Amino acid sequence: NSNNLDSKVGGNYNYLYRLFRKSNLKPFERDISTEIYQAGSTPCNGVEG
Amino acid sequence: EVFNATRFASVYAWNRKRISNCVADYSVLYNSASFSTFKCYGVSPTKLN
Repeated sequence: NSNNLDSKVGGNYNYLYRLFRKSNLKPFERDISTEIYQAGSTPCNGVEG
Repeated sequence: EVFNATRFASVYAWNRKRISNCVADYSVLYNSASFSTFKCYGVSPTKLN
């Protein structure tokens, strides 16, 4: 537990997690790309919405 | 037949319609862009199909 180490009044905005990815991962593999996921079939070309 | 309809019941007396014995295509509904709010709980919108 790290309640008194990281937890900051207001919350920690520096800790991120990947909720969306195009395909499943491989063991010991890291992904840092911030490309906008094409959730819909409509291509966004890097435009959020 | 139920959602093109022009009548929507009141919230406190809402209309419930059962759906069974057919094939459901959710992906085509999700791809179409005429709705302004979509969210799911317990399942992701891309997998219903």
